[PDB]
Amino acid sequence: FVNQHLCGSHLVEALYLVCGERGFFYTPKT
Amino acid sequence: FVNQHLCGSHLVEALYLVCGERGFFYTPKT
Amino acid sequence: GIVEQCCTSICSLYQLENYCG
Amino acid sequence: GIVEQCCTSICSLYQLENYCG
Ligand SMILES: [Cl-]
Ligand SMILES: [Cl-]
Ligand SMILES: [Zn+2]
Ligand SMILES: [Zn+2]
Repeated sequence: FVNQHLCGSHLVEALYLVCGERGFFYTPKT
Repeated sequence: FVNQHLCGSHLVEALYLVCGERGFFYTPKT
Repeated sequence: GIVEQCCTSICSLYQLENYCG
Repeated sequence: GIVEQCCTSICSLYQLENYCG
């Protein structure tokens, strides 16, 4: 739980850089 | 944009923590 | 949006909560 | 949805680009 909570921090961190202007909707409950 | 691009990175981190299970959505525009 | 609201000024934790859904 | 995918194993930036809005 904590590890994937730690891992989720870097994913949204990565999504911000990769997507750029596109943006994204982060949803953990799926 | 360099100021706001750096600022947006911490918003993405902030949104992930505050929203968490609910998730969030980042829309870079305007 | 969030950038204009919270990069031009300090947003409290509850102002950021609007963008959660 | 990505947590069960990209935290179980590493994802390249191309895979992460799919989750972009
Ligand atoms: Cl970590
Ligand atoms: Cl900074
Ligand atoms: Zn970490
Ligand atoms: Zn910084």
